[PDB]
Amino acid sequence: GLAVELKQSTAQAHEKAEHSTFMSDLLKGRLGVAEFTRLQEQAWLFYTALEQAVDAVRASGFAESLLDPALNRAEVLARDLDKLNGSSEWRSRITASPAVIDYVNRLEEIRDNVDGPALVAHHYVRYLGALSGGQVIARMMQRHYGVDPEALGFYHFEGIAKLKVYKDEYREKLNNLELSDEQREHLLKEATDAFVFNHQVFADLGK
Ligand code: HEM
Repeated sequence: GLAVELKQSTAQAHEKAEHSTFMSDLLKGRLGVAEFTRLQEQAWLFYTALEQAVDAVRASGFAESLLDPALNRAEVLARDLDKLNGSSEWRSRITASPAVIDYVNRLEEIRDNVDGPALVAHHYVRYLGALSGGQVIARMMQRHYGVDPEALGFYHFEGIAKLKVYKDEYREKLNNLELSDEQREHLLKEATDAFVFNHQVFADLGK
């Protein structure tokens, strides 16, 4: 089924994502809140773009029940960044890394083409990933760097009580999606590309 096929086809990329030099250093306590803050800045840029694409696709009527607006991160991230940076100064300073420009450009293409199958792939990669190991990341930013849980709002999905049931139900929605063979292959290819973008984001953050 689709949920299982997405996991297996991106398993080796997810393992490569655990081990990027930036994320590895970040999670082991080698960097700092500054570096976490740079990550979240780039994440605000690509979550903002992804969420426009999600809005487009949901409005078209494709995968509507999967595209839960409580998942939206961009506003919560902006609130986290206001706290991390001390003010709203950041919205006029931050610029997209080249990795992020590529990623945003693909999400904007998916938005404008209202490409349901591609959007779902990216939604899976971003949102199921954040729901799944996000707690791990938040815990380490508190443990290693003393970040206030109030500035880790991205990792709380306010509005979700029972997370484990939410994740199981998300995978059921994936499995229940009406897809032709070309739509399924396009989705799976896209999910692989999503991990490729994310790996280059971390590479640029590392540079
Ligand atoms: C490129 C950055 C990352 C992305 C895009 C990502 C994405 C994902 C996705 C999509 C899943 C769900 C897989 C599935 O169940 O089908 C997942 C699960 C998981 N993630 Fe990540 N992840 C990333 C980084 C990390 C990091 C740095 C860790 C820390 C070790 C981590 C820990 C986990 C764990 C433990 C799971 C549990 C497996 C599962 O629920 O299937 N992830 N991630």
